[PDB]
Parts: sequence; C-alpha cells; structure tokens
Amino acid sequence: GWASETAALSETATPQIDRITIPLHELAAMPKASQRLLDDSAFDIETW
Amino acid sequence: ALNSAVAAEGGYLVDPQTSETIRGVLRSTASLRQIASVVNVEATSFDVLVDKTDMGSGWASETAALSETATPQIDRITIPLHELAAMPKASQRLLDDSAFDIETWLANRIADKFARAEAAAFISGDGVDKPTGFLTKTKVANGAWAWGSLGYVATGAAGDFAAVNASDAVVDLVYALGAEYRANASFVMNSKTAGAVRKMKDADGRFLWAEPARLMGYPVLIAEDMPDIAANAYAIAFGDFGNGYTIAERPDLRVLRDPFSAKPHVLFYASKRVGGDVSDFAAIKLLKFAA
Amino acid sequence: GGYLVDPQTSETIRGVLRSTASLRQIASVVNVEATSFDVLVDKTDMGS
Repeated sequence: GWASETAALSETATPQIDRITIPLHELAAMPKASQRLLDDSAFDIETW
Repeated sequence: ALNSAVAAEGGYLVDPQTSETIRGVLRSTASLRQIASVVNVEATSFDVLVDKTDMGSGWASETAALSETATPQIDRITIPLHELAAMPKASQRLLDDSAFDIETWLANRIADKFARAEAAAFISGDGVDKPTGFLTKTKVANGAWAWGSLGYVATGAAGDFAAVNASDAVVDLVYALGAEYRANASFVMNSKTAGAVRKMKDADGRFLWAEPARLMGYPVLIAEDMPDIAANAYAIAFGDFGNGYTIAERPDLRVLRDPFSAKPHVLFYASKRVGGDVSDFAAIKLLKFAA
Repeated sequence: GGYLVDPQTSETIRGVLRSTASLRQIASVVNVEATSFDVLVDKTDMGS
C-alpha cells in the first residue's frame, strides 16, 4: 500500500505458498483371453 | 499573461526563488575551546603531567660541600575523554525531495550543537559522562591556596560587589594570579554579568571602566554558562586557560546514518567524543560574591 | 522539513490543442503586397 509521509510501516504480507500434488496413479487392463481361442484362431488376437 | 498578482490571470508563472543556503539562528559560539589547551588524542583518556613544585638553588660557596637540593614533585591528571552523541531523525521521503542538502545541513547543525553543548561542560559541567568545568573544582579561599583546588577572592557584600570600595575585588583578582599567567589571561563571564560590570559607575554617574569587549586591558570571554551574580556564586573567573584548562578531543564528527531502525526515516547518529578539566590549578582564579 | 520541498514546474507551459485545418491547404494563397487583389474572369464564352 502507499506508505504515506508519516507511519510506522509495519510488515505487510507475503504470498502463502500452497502445494498441489499430482499422485501419478496407474491405468491398468487385464483382458483374459482363453488359450484355445488364441492358437486355433486365424486372427492374431495377441496383437489385436 | 496579465498581472502577476491575481493567480488565474498569470499569477501561476512566478515561482518564488528560495534561499541559497538554509539559514539559522546564529547562537553563541564563545566556547572556551579557542582559549584552552585542545589536544587531539585517539585514546580513552589523556593523562597530563605537571610539576606542582620547583627545585632549590644553592648560591654555592667556594668551600661548601654541596648537599642535595629539592626536586619537583609530579602530579598526573587524567582527562577521561567522554563522548557527546545526538541522533536526529530525518525522513527518507524528505531527503529525496528537498533540493537543499539535508545531510550536510544536519551534520553542520549538529557540529554547531556539539560545539555549544561542550561549552557548558567545560565551564559548569560535572564529572559524570561529561568534562568537568573549572567551577566544580573545590574552590578554596586564596592565600590558603593548595594545589588540588582553585583559588578565589571575595568581594564583600553577599548579593553583589563590595558596598563601599567596589571594583577592588576585580583588580585584586587580577593581581592575585601570578605575573606569568597574567601575560595571556582573560576574564570569563556571562552576558548579564558583563552588563552588571559595565553598569558599575563612579560617584558621579560616569562609568568607571574605560567589539572584543576587553576589561582592564585583558580580554573577556562572554560565556553563557557561568552562574550570574547570586548570593554565593562565582560569577567572574579569570585565568590563563591556555595552561589552566586542557581539552582532549578527536577532531572529527562520526555520523552513522541508520536506515533500519525507523524504516521510512534515516536516523542520523552522530557522536564526537571530547573531555577536559583543569590541568594547572594555579592558572585560574575566581570571584566569589560571599564575603 | 515540509517547507523546503519546492515542486518541479513543467519546463514549458502547455495549452489545450486546437484544430489546424484552415482551408488554406485547399484554397489559393496569393502573396499580395497592395491594398487589394483583383481577379479577371470570363463570365461567358465565345461564339462559333
């Protein structure tokens, strides 16, 4: 603030630091493919 | 564009020209420093060494077996060299926007106050944290004069000078001082004592005493810190302060500006340190008004 | 200290700005060192 010609000029204020956390979770998927329908199938399911 | 008197019709184009230097009341400077013994000393104290006595001469015979003669005993006097400090507070917004030189004026106005505050200590100051003036030196009647004391001559009447033979207490004070100290000696009075001296007039109304304002031919230092003519006061002193009084000082003024204590101000802290008391007690006589 | 401040004073005295368009930059300006100027025109034309 404007100090003015005469004043004590006390301590004003300081930005209060706040911390935001990005917990970094994981994204998972487990397609359960049978073994039969994996080698007797003409389509490559393991790459599909 | 018209007359410079009325404001709107061209009166705003004037700008009063201010002073060159910021003047001030010209206060007393007769400080006894210019007549006493000022010695630069960068220490905690000054220790003078005097010879309170003298030797003995023989006038030896042709066959006399010369004996040992006297030898002057020696006195040491310690000038404590106290300090004098003043701390004026000037705003920082002022110092910036103040076309004069406020710092140089503050140091020049302080050095005027110090040269004036130490003039009181050299005359009537006591011993605590300040030089002892020659008035606090156990004044003893003259004739019964010892070394550790200042002599004085009495006037007669208590309130003022003698009732009948006035102006004899002044002349015998002169000739009670020693022909070698009177060579360069001077009275010390205040403004209202030197006035009461000039008002002294003979039996016909004419002044009996005939810019430096000397008295009986000897100079007069018009102090402002000696006592005036009271019931039992020492209003007039006279002596060779060139040898009687010694001043010890550091010939500078240490100013420490402090922008930190008072934050929007600067708070100049200046302090020179000076001390001094009488070193030759035989060289200062006094005029007590008691009896 | 409030007596010895002496504000600055805007080295040149300014004024409100007025328009400079004066019809001189479209009209005909004739330097005439006389009591008056004449012009000679042809209010009509010839015949054929």
